[PDB]
Amino acid sequence: PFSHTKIVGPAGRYGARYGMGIRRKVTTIEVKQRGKHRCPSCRSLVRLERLAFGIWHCPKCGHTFAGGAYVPQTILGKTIAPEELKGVEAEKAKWKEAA
Amino acid sequence: PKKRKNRGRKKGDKGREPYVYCDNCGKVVPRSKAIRLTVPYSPVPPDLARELEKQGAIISRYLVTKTYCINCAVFFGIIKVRPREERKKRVPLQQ
Amino acid sequence: VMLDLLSNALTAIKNAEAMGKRQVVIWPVNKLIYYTLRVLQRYGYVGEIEYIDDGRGGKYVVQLLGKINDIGAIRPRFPVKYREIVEWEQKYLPARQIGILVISTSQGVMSHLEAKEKKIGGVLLAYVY
Amino acid sequence: PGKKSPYGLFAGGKLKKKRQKFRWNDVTYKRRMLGLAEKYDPLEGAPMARGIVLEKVGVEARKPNAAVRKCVRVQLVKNGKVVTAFVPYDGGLNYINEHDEVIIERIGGPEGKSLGDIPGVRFKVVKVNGVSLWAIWRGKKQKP
Amino acid sequence: PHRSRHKKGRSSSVRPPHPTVPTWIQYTPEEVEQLAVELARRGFPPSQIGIILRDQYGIPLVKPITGKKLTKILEEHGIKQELPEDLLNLIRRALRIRKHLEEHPKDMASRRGLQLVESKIHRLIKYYKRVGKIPQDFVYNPEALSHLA
RNA sequence: GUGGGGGGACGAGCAGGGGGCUCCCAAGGGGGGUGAAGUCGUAACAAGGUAGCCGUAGGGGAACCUGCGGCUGGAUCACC
RNA sequence: CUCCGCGAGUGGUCGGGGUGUUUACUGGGCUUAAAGCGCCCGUAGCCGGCCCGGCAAGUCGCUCCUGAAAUCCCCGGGCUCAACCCGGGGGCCGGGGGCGAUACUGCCGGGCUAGGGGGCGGGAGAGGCCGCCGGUACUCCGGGGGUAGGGGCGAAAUCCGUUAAUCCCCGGAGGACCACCAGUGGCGAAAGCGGGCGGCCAGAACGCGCCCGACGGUGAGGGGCGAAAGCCGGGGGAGCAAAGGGGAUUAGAUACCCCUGUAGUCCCGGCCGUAAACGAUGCGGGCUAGCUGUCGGUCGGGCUUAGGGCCCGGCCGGUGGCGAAGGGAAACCGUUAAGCCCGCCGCCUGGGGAGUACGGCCGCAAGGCUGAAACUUAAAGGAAUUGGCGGGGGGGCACCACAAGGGGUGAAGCUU
RNA sequence: GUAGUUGGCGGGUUAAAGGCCCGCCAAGCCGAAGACGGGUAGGGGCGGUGAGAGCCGCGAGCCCCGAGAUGGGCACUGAGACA
RNA sequence: CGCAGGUCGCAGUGGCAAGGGGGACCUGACUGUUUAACAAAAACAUAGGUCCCCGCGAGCCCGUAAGGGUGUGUACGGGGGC
Ligand SMILES: [Mg+2]
Ligand SMILES: [Mg+2]
Ligand SMILES: [Mg+2]
Ligand SMILES: [Mg+2]
Ligand SMILES: [Mg+2]
Ligand SMILES: [Mg+2]
Ligand SMILES: [Mg+2]
Ligand SMILES: [Mg+2]
Ligand SMILES: [Mg+2]
Ligand SMILES: [Mg+2]
Ligand SMILES: [Mg+2]
Ligand SMILES: [Mg+2]
Ligand SMILES: [Mg+2]
Ligand SMILES: [Mg+2]
Ligand SMILES: [Mg+2]
Ligand SMILES: [Mg+2]
Ligand SMILES: [Mg+2]
Ligand SMILES: [Mg+2]
Ligand SMILES: [Mg+2]
Ligand SMILES: [Mg+2]
Ligand SMILES: [Mg+2]
Ligand SMILES: [Mg+2]
Ligand SMILES: [Mg+2]
Ligand SMILES: [Mg+2]
Ligand SMILES: [Mg+2]
Ligand SMILES: [Mg+2]
Ligand SMILES: [Mg+2]
Ligand SMILES: [Mg+2]
Ligand SMILES: [Mg+2]
Ligand SMILES: [Mg+2]
Ligand SMILES: [Mg+2]
Ligand SMILES: [Mg+2]
Ligand SMILES: [Mg+2]
Ligand SMILES: [Mg+2]
Ligand SMILES: [Mg+2]
Ligand SMILES: [Mg+2]
Ligand SMILES: [Mg+2]
Ligand SMILES: [Mg+2]
Ligand SMILES: [Zn+2]
Ligand SMILES: [Zn+2]
Repeated sequence: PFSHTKIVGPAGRYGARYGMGIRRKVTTIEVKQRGKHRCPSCRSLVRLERLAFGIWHCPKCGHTFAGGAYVPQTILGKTIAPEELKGVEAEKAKWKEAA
Repeated sequence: PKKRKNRGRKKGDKGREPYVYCDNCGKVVPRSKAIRLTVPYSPVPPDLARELEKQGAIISRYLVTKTYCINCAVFFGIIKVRPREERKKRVPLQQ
Repeated sequence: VMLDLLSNALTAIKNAEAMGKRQVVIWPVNKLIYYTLRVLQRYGYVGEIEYIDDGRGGKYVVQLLGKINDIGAIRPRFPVKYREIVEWEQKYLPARQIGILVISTSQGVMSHLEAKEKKIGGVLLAYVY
Repeated sequence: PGKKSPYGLFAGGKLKKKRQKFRWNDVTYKRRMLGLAEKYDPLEGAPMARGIVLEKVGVEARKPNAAVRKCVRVQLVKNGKVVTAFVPYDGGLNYINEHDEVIIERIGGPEGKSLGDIPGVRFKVVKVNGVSLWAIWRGKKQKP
Repeated sequence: PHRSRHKKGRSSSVRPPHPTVPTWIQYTPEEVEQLAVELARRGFPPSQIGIILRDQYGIPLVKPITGKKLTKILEEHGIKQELPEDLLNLIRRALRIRKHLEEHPKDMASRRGLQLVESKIHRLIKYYKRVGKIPQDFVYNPEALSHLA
């Protein structure tokens, strides 16, 4: 599943310390943090740069925005997003409703 | 031995039934295998001599359907235990 | 999926004969069906074999005479040598005088009696009695 | 539920493999092929064996009957296993002593297991000190 | 599905047993062939081409009239298909499903429909390689066949 | 003919591990199963006295009880 | 004591064969007795439409070289017959050579459309995924009316209520569900799917002189989907409710009832991979009386709420009931077969020990899959019949029953 | 699973072909049509049983082939032995 | 970095430099801190778990007071226990 490990992939830097449960939590969060995300503006599948916690930057379109601590968009945050970036979905409705 | 070719519930060509809840109960069954007797129902029974055609008294009569399980249906006399030859005879359940 | 036409045709005769039918339609058909029915008609187990022409291969309509007690195709099509046919004879037939087997020999399809006179074996096809 | 299965003319090899697969469902075949008779039987595949009597012990007949069938405990010379051997005949236990070589042999019964009302005994004594117990019991010989 | 279907229908066209040229036909064998090429250059597939001939032009069957088949007729006049028409239809059906599955990853009903279609593709590739109508090295790569949509 | 040093192929044997394959002995326990009916209840068979059973989870001297979903092998082949 | 079987033999324990169609090629079974994997995609294998031409691999016929001797079968002869020995023929299931046949299988070539796939048309469908909206009901919250009960039960009690309850009205919030219509109705491979509108998909049925031309079936191993409970992390939480708390009942009551109550139930991502996952009935194809209800399509006739509507009849495809032939131990199945056949896969071989132990693999875990043996045992088991019995149903009857009555006995002394 | 393992080229040795052995080159060879591993067994002519298909090996004794001479190795002579 | 050949010693990482190893129990998870000058530990801390006081004009604490710390903070937070 991972490059050189079976289950402890991102958290393999910790070795055999800190406990399986603690390291397992790190693997769960870190896999989404270090995965591929869609930029909320350009919708590219790109590895966003996390400047700090809650600060994300898209290397393609340069979009800098506030998100989750380790993931660019939390579950609740994905519903209260600004509607300026909800233009594709808005026109998607107006194509369907008008046709 | 397989009593009844029906399996006790006229389900049909499906896999699962939505099922209901039993009044006076909750043991219940699926939508089939559940007794659904309907009775006429009306409040204030035969007062229509002194009511209705006395004052104005516009009275109402609401058809009510009741759902029961095999335990409650046998308990209230809606269902008997018929003989084997009588099991295949289709009789209405007195409404 | 339809695999062997001869077994299908021979079971149709068994089904239709057991209902006391006058005739039976057969479809689809090949030369092996025809050459077997000719051997059957030659031994009085089958009436006239009329042929019909459709786009789908053709049909045979066979008049039955109530002359069949049992019938069927031997499967698989076992090779048989001439000295062996006596052994296969008692396998599918009742009595030494009653019934025949249908063999597919290199000289053509014949009854097992006509194969014994020619002193040749072949590939077993069916039995009738 | 139809057409037994591998019936083709060129299905000989597959047909033989399928029939060999279900031979193992037969307990008799599996025991013979696995060498189970000669691994757990105290007689070790032989029809009889020698042994030394240790203690005269009595087993009780099964529930419908009522009796105390008089057997003996034997230790096999070739194995050292201890088995209970039935001493037959009226008064046959009186011809048995302690520390005497006896020839131990199967009691019969179904499948080499125990006999009718005797529970859990598979052997019976046939020889005591090199002379047959039936010979002693009939008077035709005397014990040495 | 392919197996364990609830219904096994019989719908098909009952053609005449030995079809011959219709006496009402106002088209020579050369006119019939040229009509098919115009439809083919228009872009209709060989299955739909025959429907237009019968429904619009009243040509019952191109085979008895011309002695050839529709793909053979179109083949002679330079109309060559990238793949056989049945195979190209199944490939286009997979792309339209795999496009659907992108935005709906949890469409389990559509996934099984993709698996049925993607197995029908594999059977036809096995057949077509044996008869040589497609190259022996042909591989169904869904990403390598995106142009066929 | 030889006697030393050595190199070579073959190769016993003795030292060691290494792995299995097996097989015994082992304080102590672990789940079991047979007797003959000793104790406590009465869980299953009838609507077995709370219809029964299957999977799963929790709980309890014990049989077992309860929650969820399923089955009739139900005590119903039957609404208007 | 007498009789029985065999007799220079006759017994005991073992092993093989028969027994035994309990290993089933001939020749078993799998609804309920043991036995169809929960469902499906498919590799090897096995099995595969029709016609024409070629080869002659299989196959068939003849012949040859062989398949040591002994052993085996037949015939003749010699020991007194016999066992045995000698002579001759056959076989000893096969290998190869030559010459012939081409019916079937195989291969090669050409051609078809009947199986299959791909299409076009109008319809059907709780088929799926996503978005938006609604319907009552419910619980809670705020306010107004009105006092004192409410709730619950077999009966109570716990409990809620005098900081205003239950009940009624005006508003708000929330989560789950989709009543009637509604059906042995529909869809789906199984699991499963029930409010409306919409978008994206899927799979079928019917109608067809549309396209390809056998492209097919089954499928070990391999893969994917797979109720409920449960596990991992996040959100949510109305009602219900394992565990727990309390009120009762009880001999006991860690149960059944009541009040309350937390996971859970719901959504998302992942895991688990089991179920009476059932039609206890594997998948594909053909043939074999019928009558009847209903769903989809279509064609013909008759009407029209002039409708995509209704009725009658035919075909195709589903879904129920009764029932030919036939089958079955029987219940029963019977064109939706458990009938007559053709294929392929899975499984079973008395009960218990036991879905246990060891090993392996899988899983976060719970656990799951695969899965014995020693030992013990003579039955376990299916269906059906007669009865017995039931805190099942129905009817009939009786002062050794009751109801309406009369007199009593049971207490004292005494007789027994 | 295999790493002289599978093959090629050149050699040595042999009475004689051969990864039999050696120098170099390559990555091949086997496997679910069941490798590899484990267990059991000398192979055949044949024998027992059954009406037969078949099942079993009493496939000990007689004949043919094989291997061995307390366990493991290595040589002399000789046409021939590693006796 | 490799290959081939020859060759000397008792000894070739020849001096210098430079791990003995293995099994098992108790105990603290671990890295970390500690009685300067007799105790380095199994003690303290720790990440993780959980409980309590608190909606900010709070809670807890300092100051005689003026006033201050937590606080350029706000429950995914501050403080207080285990
Ligand atoms: Mg179900
Ligand atoms: Mg016994
Ligand atoms: Mg195939
Ligand atoms: Mg009870
Ligand atoms: Mg409990
Ligand atoms: Mg409770
Ligand atoms: Mg059987
Ligand atoms: Mg099934
Ligand atoms: Mg299973
Ligand atoms: Mg398949
Ligand atoms: Mg030949
Ligand atoms: Mg002779
Ligand atoms: Mg011979
Ligand atoms: Mg499989
Ligand atoms: Mg669940
Ligand atoms: Mg409650
Ligand atoms: Mg709650
Ligand atoms: Mg089943
Ligand atoms: Mg049966
Ligand atoms: Mg019937
Ligand atoms: Mg199992
Ligand atoms: Mg295990
Ligand atoms: Mg009775
Ligand atoms: Mg009275
Ligand atoms: Mg008195
Ligand atoms: Mg050479
Ligand atoms: Mg070698
Ligand atoms: Mg000898
Ligand atoms: Mg030696
Ligand atoms: Mg020697
Ligand atoms: Mg030093
Ligand atoms: Mg420490
Ligand atoms: Mg330290
Ligand atoms: Mg100090
Ligand atoms: Mg110190
Ligand atoms: Mg500490
Ligand atoms: Mg901890
Ligand atoms: Mg404390
Ligand atoms: Zn961007
Ligand atoms: Zn009820």
